[PDB]
Amino acid sequence: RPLWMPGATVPAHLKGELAGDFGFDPLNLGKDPQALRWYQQAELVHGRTAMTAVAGILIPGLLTKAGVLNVPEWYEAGKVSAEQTGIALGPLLAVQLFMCGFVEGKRWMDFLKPGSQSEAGSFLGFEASFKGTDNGYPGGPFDPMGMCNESEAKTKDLKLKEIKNGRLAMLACLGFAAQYGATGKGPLDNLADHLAAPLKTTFVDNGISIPIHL
Amino acid sequence: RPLWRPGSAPPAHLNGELPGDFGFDPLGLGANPESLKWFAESERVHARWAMLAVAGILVQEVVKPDVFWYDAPTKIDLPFNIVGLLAFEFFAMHFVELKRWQDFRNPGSVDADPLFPSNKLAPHEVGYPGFAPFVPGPMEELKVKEIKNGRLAMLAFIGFTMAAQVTGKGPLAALSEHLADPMGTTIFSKAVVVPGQVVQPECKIPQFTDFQGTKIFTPCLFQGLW
Amino acid sequence: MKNFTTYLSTAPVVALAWFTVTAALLIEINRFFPDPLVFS
Amino acid sequence: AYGPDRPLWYPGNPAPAYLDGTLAGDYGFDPLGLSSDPETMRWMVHAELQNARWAMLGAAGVLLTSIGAAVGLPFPEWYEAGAAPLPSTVHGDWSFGTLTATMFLLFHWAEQKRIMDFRNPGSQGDGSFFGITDDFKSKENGYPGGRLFDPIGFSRGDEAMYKKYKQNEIVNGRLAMVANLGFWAQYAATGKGPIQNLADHLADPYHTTFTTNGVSVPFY
Amino acid sequence: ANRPSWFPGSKFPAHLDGTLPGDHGFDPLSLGVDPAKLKWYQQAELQNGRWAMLGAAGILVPDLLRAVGMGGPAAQVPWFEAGKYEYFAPPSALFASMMFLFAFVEFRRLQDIRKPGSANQDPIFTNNKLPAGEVGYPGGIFDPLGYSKGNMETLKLKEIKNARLAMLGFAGFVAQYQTTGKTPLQNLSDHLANPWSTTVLSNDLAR
Amino acid sequence: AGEVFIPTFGFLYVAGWIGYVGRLYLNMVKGEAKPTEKEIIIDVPAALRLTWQGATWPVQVVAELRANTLTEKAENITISPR
Ligand code: CLA
Ligand SMILES: CC1=C[C@H](O)CC(C)(C)[C@H]1/C=C/C(C)=C/C=C/C(C)=C/C=C/C=C(C)/C=C/C=C(C)/C=C/C1=C(C)C[C@H](O)CC1(C)C
Ligand SMILES: CC1=C[C@H](O)CC(C)(C)[C@H]1/C=C/C(C)=C/C=C/C(C)=C/C=C/C=C(C)/C=C/C=C(C)/C=C/C1=C(C)C[C@H](O)CC1(C)C
Ligand SMILES: CCCCCCCCCCCCC/C=C/[C@H](O)[C@H](N)CO
Repeated sequence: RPLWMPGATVPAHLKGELAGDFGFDPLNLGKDPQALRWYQQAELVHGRTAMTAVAGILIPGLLTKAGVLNVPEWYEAGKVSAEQTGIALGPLLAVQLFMCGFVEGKRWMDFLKPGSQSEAGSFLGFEASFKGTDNGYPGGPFDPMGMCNESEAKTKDLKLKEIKNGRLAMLACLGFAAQYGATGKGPLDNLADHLAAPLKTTFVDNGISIPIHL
Repeated sequence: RPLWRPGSAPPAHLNGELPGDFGFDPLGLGANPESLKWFAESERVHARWAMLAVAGILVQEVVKPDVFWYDAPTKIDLPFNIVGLLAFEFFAMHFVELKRWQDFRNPGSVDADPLFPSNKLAPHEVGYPGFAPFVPGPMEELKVKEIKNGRLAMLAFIGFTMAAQVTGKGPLAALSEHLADPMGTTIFSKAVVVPGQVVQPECKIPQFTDFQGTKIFTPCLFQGLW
Repeated sequence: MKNFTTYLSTAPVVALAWFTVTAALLIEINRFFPDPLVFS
Repeated sequence: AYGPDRPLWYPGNPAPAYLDGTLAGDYGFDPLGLSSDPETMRWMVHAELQNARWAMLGAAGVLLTSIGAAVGLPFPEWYEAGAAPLPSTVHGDWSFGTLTATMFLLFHWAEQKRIMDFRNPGSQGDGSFFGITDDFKSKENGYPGGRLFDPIGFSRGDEAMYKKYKQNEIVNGRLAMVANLGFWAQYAATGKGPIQNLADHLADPYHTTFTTNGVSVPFY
Repeated sequence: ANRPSWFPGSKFPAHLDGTLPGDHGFDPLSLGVDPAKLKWYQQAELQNGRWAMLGAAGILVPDLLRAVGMGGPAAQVPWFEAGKYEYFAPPSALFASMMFLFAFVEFRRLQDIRKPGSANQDPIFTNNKLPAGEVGYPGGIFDPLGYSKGNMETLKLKEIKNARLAMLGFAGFVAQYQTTGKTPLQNLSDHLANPWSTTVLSNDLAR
Repeated sequence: AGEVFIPTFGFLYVAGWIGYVGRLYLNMVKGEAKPTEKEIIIDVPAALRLTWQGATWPVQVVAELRANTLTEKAENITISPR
């Protein structure tokens, strides 16, 4: 089985089953089966959220830097949209919290009790759809085009593609924040500046990554 | 079996089957059988390339004694642009080298005309494609002549290059300079390293030789260790 | 060496090492970043 | 070496039990029982097969650049060959910070694979890196034979030549390590760099010793 | 003793046995090792190829007519400029209309990749229907000249080869225009003038 | 915030890190042969394999509260006569 590091000792609770099980639990965090299950759902949610966010920071930018759109920088769009829409931060956030809270509540209870949201009579007409299939995979209303119903090996491929792309997107978001935090420019700007003089424009030569006093 | 040093004992790996075996592996390089098989292909390829080269350097000095073989490229007018000549040369050599290597990898696989399957080279030994329209004498005898001639040529080339770095002329001009003052043109007569002194021959090759407006770095082989 | 390393593992020796490293770290930190009153 | 009656370090004194004589360049020399532990021996053997190999390359450089600078060839002496301007690159210009980071980055990858195989033999030979397997295996601790590390096949060939070659490596490596301390200590006393120190000692051999250099012997 | 090899003297990939048309044993990155994927990837070669054969004949032709002068001002427009060229409706309307049109043909064709032999039937006219055919080779009305009897096998090994060449052709046109910034025929003429100095290397070196 | 506030969490994180790593080691040597001789002659190897495990101590500590494993049952702790 592919491992995060060749020769690394596979833990024990990480038996090839979860999508992306490369045997990486150095600090034995997922030792508890319940903890591992919650962490698995947490990972999927983190990856999916990051993938749908880095796509909203890179894609819109690459097209702005190609003249197609005019979207502002991810670290400036917030203010631009606030002054554009006119909605006050407070009201905008509060509404979002309530809507996100309700959807999170349903998913949360579905974990606490698997396939429980499909209670007879709960969500008017739809409870059935709110059943769920496996931990972080609410098949049905989600995955409408039925791509995870083709075979039992297209599921295991499409699921390794979600996790590897997610893990990458999650690290990409951390990078974008750190890049702007140190460089003070957009991600594309950083990449372009690096490709210009690759051997003279790195995190070392930024002034913030390593405060070299000596 | 003639040995490189009469009275020596040939290393076990050299039982002697390869043409031109003289039990010469002082450092035991071809100890690995597969390694020896590769080195064998390298020896033949090096010799054949060197044999053509040495001959060309000598001829290009009888016909056109002016252009120096070392700087010939910068002293000759290519009918085609170097970029174009290099491009064609790369693809041409790449094709022959690939088929040539594939035979060494899997013997008897590329022994056929890919464009015309009707044409097919007869079964042959690796290192010997099969192009033998004329073989003047026993194949093994001619094989020994090819390796002995090739080994001599390879040594001659290094001599051509080093002589071209110590002196600033080609093989014929250098030999004449020797024939003129035999006891005062030898390397000993032009370079001596004493326990305290270090006389090294001057490098007659400019560190960088400009070519068509592009200065080409031309270093004197280990000019520091002469 | 198995028994020398055992001695270098005894509580008094390990504590002497751990503390020396921790102390030196704080000393070196103030040496390059002096007067750290606030996290700014 | 490579014998029960192998020549020893202090003729007479018996050799240590852990030092049987198999290990390359074994002369039974461990006065402070540093390698009393068998696992310690393996680690110490690997470490020596690491310091000596780097030391050998380093000595080859301090001698080649030095020989050049003495003959005249523009070559900065080992001590001043760091302040020398970094050369440009097709990609761009080199920066000291990037250079150090790149040097450590690449080293971390190789060191990890080497140590991981050292801790778990054959771990690297799992076709994980582009299918390379046996080439990523280790013939012996400190001997990573293969078709990528021993291309010519000295290890794959006559074992006697391999064993002899192993002794050459250990003895030459130990000499290079000692030589390197010289290059550094002669510099931090003479301030001239080797091949100039060999040249001064061959011009006035009797009045150009360590005793007459100011730093070595303080009173003299 | 088997099919032609992309590189004579090399072994055939295990998954590539020769069943597929044009199976010259070429999958170095092992992209189509998965048989299920080999099936999708195969159909994608056909569709991507057939569309590129039309794309290459849709660029070389207009330029050929323009060069001869036979082509009208429309042909005088370079393919990489036809987008700006006016016609009757704005670029948006044309794209939207072609989308709706494509949705029907594409979905109807997919019904055949998903359930092979389940789309061959005129919806409006029950009487009209295509005969049984390999997924990817519709036949029937899609073969009006009835060439589906005369050596289908070698006419199919003629399509894949032409398709692969046409696909590399459309790559060359874009790449040459990406660097040279000229029409394909212009680049070809630039070569046939000084061919030993207008090579990509010389051009990129000059850049 | 840089004064007292932010510094507060910083100490709490390291404090819990030190405490969590300590309990991890204690509960590993418990059981192991003579647990009393691994407190005087500390097992520096295993002590060095548990130090980094306390980096994500908050995540592991909570997972233990929400699993009833951080504390001991009241009927297994000796208590002084009332
Ligand atoms: C794993 C080591 C460890 C841990 C996790 C704890 C944890 C705790 N101690 Mg405690 N303690 C320890 C060691 C430890 N102690 C030692 C060695 C001593 C002797 C000096 C004491 C003496 C002590 C007293 C007198 C009291 C506590 C109290 C407490 C509780 C209050 C929380 C607090 O602020 O800590 C408090 C910690 C201290 C006051 C001193 C200990 C601080 C040391 C430096 C930490 C131990 C590090 C350890 C050596 C690491 C081992 C690593 C291993 C690999 C070798 C708490 C649960 C209080 C309590 O009972 O609450 C009700 C209290 O009254 N401790
Ligand atoms: C469910 C459903 C239903 C049915 O079934 C169908 C359908 C519809 C299809 C489905 C859907 C799905 C989805 C949504 C998906 C998504 C995806 C994504 C977005 C990904 C991303 C993904 C993403 C990612 C990876 C990311 C990446 C990024 C990166 C690398 C970055 C990098 C960088 C950094 C850091 C910084 C600098 O300065 C710059 C750079 C250099 C640039
Ligand atoms: C097989 C293999 C295997 C191994 O493993 C790996 C590897 C090697 C990678 C692989 C390979 C692959 C490849 C090569 C692929 C390719 C593809 C292509 C190129 C396609 C085309 C494709 C192409 C195409 C479609 C084309 C298209 C086009 C079109 C529609 C149109 C256009 C135009 C024209 C007419 C003219 C006008 O005025 C304008 C327009 C309108 C604009
Ligand atoms: C464009 C990048 C192409 C990289 C070159 C080919 C991909 C290399 C992937 C390495 C994966 C292991 C190498 C091969 C392993 C064997 O075929 C089996 N799959 C593993 O035993």
